[PDB]
Amino acid sequence: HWGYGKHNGPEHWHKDFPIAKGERQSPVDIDTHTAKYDPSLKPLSVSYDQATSLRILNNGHAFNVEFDDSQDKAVLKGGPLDGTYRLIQFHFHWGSLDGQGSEHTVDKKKYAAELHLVHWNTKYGDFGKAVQQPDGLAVLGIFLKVGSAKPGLQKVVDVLDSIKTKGKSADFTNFDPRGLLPESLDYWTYPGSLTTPPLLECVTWIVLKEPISVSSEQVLKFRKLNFNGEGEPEELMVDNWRPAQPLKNRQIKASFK
Ligand SMILES: [Zn+2]
Repeated sequence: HWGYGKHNGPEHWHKDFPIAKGERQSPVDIDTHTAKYDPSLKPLSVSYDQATSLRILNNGHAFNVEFDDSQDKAVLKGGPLDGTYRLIQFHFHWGSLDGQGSEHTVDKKKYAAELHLVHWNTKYGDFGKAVQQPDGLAVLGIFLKVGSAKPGLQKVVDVLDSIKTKGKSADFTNFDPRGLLPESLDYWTYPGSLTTPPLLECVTWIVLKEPISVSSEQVLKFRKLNFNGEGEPEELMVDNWRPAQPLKNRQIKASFK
């Protein structure tokens, strides 16, 4: 099945998921000089005060921190978005080395990692229906660079030993995703896709300009996870990123001058 190896990685996905070569695939390179300021975008509204985290799961390609999405508790609105989008999970993509790991790039620069906060449009009732719509999802993407530790990440890092291998989960209640956000909500936005199979073209991407800093020790713990299940040959979960895809007939808009 699909993965991030030589024989099953991004360059192979199109065989099972032909939409991999589609018109609105993600990630993309953000060419900061060609993005255009769009004065009519609104400020984003990230309303995470009532968020209810439930669980953390190693799904074999990343780890997901899952939320209760059965009410409007942690929602994204505004910006480019019409309506209300509920947080369902967040996860990261990261590298084997500090010089790669992000999915989006900025003027071809790769960050050490990228956080994706995944939200679905409440007008479609559930996640599974939302991913079949062109405006079904809103993903907030946040770059990670290595430097100072991110205090609000530490609780995530410290549970990773309990979910080392594929299929393991752990209770993960009372985690506050506000502690993963940078100071500024300045962003770029464009229409795109899921970055993992099935690669559905259902996402309004909102990529923050300001990275967060995490420590070497924090990213090193990400790199101790495994792609494999327990009792299978160990393969470190690193380099779980899809590279930049062609922009095609899209324009990236900026919320800021
Ligand atoms: Zn992702």
